[PDB]
Amino acid sequence: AKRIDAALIVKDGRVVKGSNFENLRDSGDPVELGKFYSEIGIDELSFWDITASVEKRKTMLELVEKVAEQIDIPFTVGGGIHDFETASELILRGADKVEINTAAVENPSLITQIAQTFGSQAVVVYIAAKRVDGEFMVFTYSGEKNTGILLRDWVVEVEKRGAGEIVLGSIDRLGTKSGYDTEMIRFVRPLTTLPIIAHRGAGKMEHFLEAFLAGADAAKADSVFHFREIDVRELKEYLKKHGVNVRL
Repeated sequence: AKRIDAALIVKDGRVVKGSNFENLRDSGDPVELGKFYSEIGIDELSFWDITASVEKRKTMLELVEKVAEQIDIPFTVGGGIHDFETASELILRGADKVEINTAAVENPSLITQIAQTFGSQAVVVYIAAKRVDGEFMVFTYSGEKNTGILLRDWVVEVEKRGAGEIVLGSIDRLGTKSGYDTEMIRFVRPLTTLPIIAHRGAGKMEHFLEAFLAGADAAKADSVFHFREIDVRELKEYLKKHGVNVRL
């Protein structure tokens, strides 16, 4: 089964810019939004925390505790997870998976440490990549640092260190609603046996179809769902109609 993920960008315990589901008590409540999503056909949730501390560590730990109590589908936490101890805390508190990016590049052993303790399934490595002069290049630090590492090298190393899946984010699709980067998905597919999660570019139902054709095991989106540009049920019906094996 191909998987549909909703990403919720979270700040001080709030969904950043809320949602359009007026049927909910509190549309900026991420635990109520995530729960609603799990009931309408979202397969997995991501929470990305952008709390500019010093309340971050605690806001995140409270979020997952609260999410873990209410929601019956898999979830990931990310947003500033920089070391083993931070990952350990979040998982021991009820996160199923942790998402790491920059920390993973500056310490590929961190992947292995999380995987050796909690299982590979608990390690999501977000790979943010961009076209640089003919090459797919890996960028760190909210896409600000050109690491010099080739996408093809990093993917192999990510699997080799024991990551359970890869969120493949196209910096070239940041803020666009014109499609997922299917060329980047097709580039990576033969290189890894891990699940590939497409992120950045979604604007319409057809885009999801394209990403799965390209070899994505999952497709993640955010505001497109939160602002009701795409209905999750309509999406899954559309995908199923066209030969995609989604849990309806």
